[PDB]
Amino acid sequence: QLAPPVTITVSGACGQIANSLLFRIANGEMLGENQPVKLRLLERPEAMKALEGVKMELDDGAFPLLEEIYLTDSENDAFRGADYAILLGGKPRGPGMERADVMKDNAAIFKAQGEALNKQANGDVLVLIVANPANTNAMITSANAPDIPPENITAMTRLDHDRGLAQVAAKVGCNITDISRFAIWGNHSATQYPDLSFTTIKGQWGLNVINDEQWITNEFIPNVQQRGAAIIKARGKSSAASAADAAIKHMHDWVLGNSEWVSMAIPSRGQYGIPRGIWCSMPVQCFGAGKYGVIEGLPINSFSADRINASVKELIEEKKIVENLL
Amino acid sequence: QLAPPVTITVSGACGQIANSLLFRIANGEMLGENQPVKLRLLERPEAMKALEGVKMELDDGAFPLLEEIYLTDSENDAFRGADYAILLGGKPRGPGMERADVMKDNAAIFKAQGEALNKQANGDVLVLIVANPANTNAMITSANAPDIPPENITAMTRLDHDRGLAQVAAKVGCNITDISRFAIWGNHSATQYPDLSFTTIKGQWGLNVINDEQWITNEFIPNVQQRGAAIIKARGKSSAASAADAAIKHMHDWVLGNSEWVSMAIPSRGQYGIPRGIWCSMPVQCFGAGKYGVIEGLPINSFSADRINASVKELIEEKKIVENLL
Repeated sequence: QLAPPVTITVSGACGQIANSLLFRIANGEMLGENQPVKLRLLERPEAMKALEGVKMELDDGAFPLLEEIYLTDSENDAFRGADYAILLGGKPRGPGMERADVMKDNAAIFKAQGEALNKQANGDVLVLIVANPANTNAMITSANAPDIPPENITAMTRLDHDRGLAQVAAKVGCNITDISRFAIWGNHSATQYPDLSFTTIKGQWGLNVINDEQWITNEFIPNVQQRGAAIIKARGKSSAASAADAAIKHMHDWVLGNSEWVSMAIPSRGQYGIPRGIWCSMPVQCFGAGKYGVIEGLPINSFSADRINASVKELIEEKKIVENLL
Repeated sequence: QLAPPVTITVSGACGQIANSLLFRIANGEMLGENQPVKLRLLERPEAMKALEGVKMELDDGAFPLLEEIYLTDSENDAFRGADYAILLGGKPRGPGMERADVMKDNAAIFKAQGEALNKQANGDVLVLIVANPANTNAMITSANAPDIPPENITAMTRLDHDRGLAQVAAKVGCNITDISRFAIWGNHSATQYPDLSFTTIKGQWGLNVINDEQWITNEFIPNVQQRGAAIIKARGKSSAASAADAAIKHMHDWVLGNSEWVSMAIPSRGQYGIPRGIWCSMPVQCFGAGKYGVIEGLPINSFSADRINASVKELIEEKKIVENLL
């Protein structure tokens, strides 16, 4: 009854996001209760002693679906035969690191990983970029993997998306499943556009707070853009558990499908006039098996076009900063 | 299609174990995909600002099954209407505290929580004790909860159990599902007895290292007893993620059943001649719906009897130390 195993490479495997992510792959949640998995865990050389501890805890989960745990600091070894890749590792923005230097340092990392992905992974591999700057990191990866269809490399805006649903559910007082047709446009950043223009709350066709453009502009959109900062202020650490959760959902829907709109940062083919060659978050329907399609037919009003353009502006700017490494 | 909601109280809800546990409750893994959940999260007064961050991250999971998140620093408020309680919170060893103080101070915590549970929780509540000293904490909880059936309060040895399963699988090279009839006897401590006396491995009928009593004594048992120290040495932190995993598995099997032997620390009714009035880990079958039964009929050899007696001795000594909280 079990399918043949699939292989998942995860970088940054020693981090806090991996600490939540990996158990929810090994438990069968990400890919399904009948899908055995092999983990290829990649870390920096100096973190290899700690990565052995990660393997120990995963073994100590006694997971029936986990057929193998491979540890390495070699990206070529990591991506061998990979069916799926979740790229958590990158260079974080530290105090007094210039924005362009962080973008370029990460460009070199995702250039190397794109090259390794192209050489070593399976032909149909799906790659998810979590590490920031995600959209640009995804673009750099694809530019350096000419044999991977660009659409099989996406960046995660799913946490923004889910944070938006959570704001709506709290404001309206509904269940999560009552919300339909929500989307994040643009960059995984503070310029993102959380878009309520087409959103519906089940049964609610009349007076509803999500129609209130004053609430949208002054509360909803800024609350979603700054949600990461609020959690840091409350907990003193960044939102590792919800980021891993968003990664799980992104991959699960990508592989198994989801009838609802979800957000993914995807290669722009000019949908809605979005400039080509950038990765940009859009409303998509995931049909499963790695196939998705941008939601078609949406009229974009001028308030939306303004907001989307602000995020497209930042993505173009990011691309120019790393443009000599493509 | 959805069941009526159940309420789960979790103490120590800001800790590292909770950070992994709560998302694997909210996702429907612990209790089933069609069982809505309400979380009542308990912390110390000084951690309430951080606990708001926990709620924020869980909301950002956009979990359809998570109907409510209630936060409090009051044990009376926390356990109101509880159907389930997972007790992670306790007092770690700190300045001025000897081993006896660790037992007595935690007994005082669990005397208070058993009192609150008895008063506030629903009549069929199932209580899982994770905080150390687990067996003794559970015993104190039950002694101070006269209207809760003692079998509805257990202490967690599932992580010891799963660690043994991983040692077998690594040494023998089999799948986790190939292993049957394994159990942990005694205290959740270094005196535990990981018992291979009845274990089977699918397909392996001849020479096999789990028959070798010297390997059991010199490697397997100490590796299982000292596994927590090994993870701390490798990672620099304790094994929060796998302890949360064991708690999910313990509660899941308690409620939904499991055809394999699992280990739980349960009130002794004299099974295998074990003294009454202590909580002691035994091989059990979880039939689901809160009901479990000790595996009956097992012939206990002299090596096993010696080891079990050593852990019973420790449990009795622990009970005498905290006897004034009965």
